[PDB]
Amino acid sequence: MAQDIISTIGDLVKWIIDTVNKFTKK
Repeated sequence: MAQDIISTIGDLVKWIIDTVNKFTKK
């Protein structure tokens, strides 16, 4: 549960939030 939610949110940080910053470098 908590390690699977930390792993899932670190995967969204790595894929979705770093891709939102590949656009939003600025």
